[PDB]
Amino acid sequence: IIAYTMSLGAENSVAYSNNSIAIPTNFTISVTTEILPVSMTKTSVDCTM
Amino acid sequence: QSKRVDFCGKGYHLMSFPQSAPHGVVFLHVTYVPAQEKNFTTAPAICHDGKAHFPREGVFVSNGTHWFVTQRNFYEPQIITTDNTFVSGNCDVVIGIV
Amino acid sequence: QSKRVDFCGKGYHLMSFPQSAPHGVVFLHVTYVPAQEKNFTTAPAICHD
Amino acid sequence: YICGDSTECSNLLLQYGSFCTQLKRALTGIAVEQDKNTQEVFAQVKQIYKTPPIKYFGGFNFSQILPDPSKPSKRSPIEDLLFNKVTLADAGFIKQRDLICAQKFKGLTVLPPLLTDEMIAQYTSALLAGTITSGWTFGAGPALQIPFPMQMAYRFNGIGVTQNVLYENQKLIANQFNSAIGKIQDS
Amino acid sequence: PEAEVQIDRLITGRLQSLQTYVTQQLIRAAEIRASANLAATKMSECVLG
Repeated sequence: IIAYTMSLGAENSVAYSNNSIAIPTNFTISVTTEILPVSMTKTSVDCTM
Repeated sequence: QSKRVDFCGKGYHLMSFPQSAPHGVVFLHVTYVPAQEKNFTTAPAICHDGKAHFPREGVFVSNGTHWFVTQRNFYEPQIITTDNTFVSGNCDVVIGIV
Repeated sequence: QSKRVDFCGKGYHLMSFPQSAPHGVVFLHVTYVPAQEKNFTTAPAICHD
Repeated sequence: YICGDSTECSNLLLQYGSFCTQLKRALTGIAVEQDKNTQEVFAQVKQIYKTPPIKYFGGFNFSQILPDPSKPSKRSPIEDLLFNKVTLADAGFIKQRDLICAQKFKGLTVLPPLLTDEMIAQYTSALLAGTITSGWTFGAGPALQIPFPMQMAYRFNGIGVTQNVLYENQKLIANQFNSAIGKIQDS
Repeated sequence: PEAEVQIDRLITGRLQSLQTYVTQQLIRAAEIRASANLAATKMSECVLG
């Protein structure tokens, strides 16, 4: 078991200049999942029991 | 189709498909992700004969020798015509005009 | 005017009018509902020359 | 908190049993939920973006929102102003007349957050560098560089205003933006 | 036999106090969760687009 300072993310420097633009020539159709709760289990409690 | 960013998945939203789940719902967010980009030399406007030309729907890019109009999210170069561009003002007021 | 589907009523949203209510607000969502459709034969593109 | 911890009072909390564990579970869930809240708000990017070393963006001055490297906190002047206007009362540290944090001796401790102030500042810096150097493109795929006047001309089309309105008044719009950012610190 | 009922009174006081504190912390944590979901939604829709 090791302990470490967490890597916050990858490092990327965007090549900015005042007359350069980046335009994609291809694409990727991506499908992702989103699991999201709707209901929960309905409970009934007897008092005297 | 939602224009809200990252509301319906990461990327440019196209469709979503619900699926039934125990005590919940699962969405399959179909998104459009750009890929394989290239660097292009750009300009805000084109100066033809004193008039300043701006893109109607796209962007002025250059491959180093010739300038083209392409749509913003996909590289598709077209010849700069008056059908692709519109005229506003003159060439003396736009910073970076070529 | 909202492009969000069913956020401002069922249909293509045009206008909404607030109304005061006891402990609440009532919105009168004016939406554009299409009607009387007709079947047509369609094509993705037209080839001329 | 219940018993004086120098006593057999703790031998009667076993008569109630599952109650203290229920609080410890609930407060643990609250703490993990707060860390999840910070993670959902600030970790919107998977890559830490940086501004170019030449901070010229067509006349738009971002020096009051970009991080200041001359200070050890690595925060913007606005962020350095915001942390000074909040009289913070946490005790998320090991260091031990008495202050309000003498309530630790009654069993009430404060856990430190998972993300420190520097990591939240670096997430904010990455978000700012992305939205300056790439527009909205970095949030829906790879970061695509664009000149910032061209970015603002794209953003004028999103509100129904043509591109030539910006380019014929670029110095005016840059001056209005630089004046409006400078009034944020005064406000 | 008398210190037991006196401390049982005190211990039930501290039980009620702790349960009250955790109930208010859960309610405020729900409020902060709603505010943080709104903040993340505003980050994604205002900053990323």
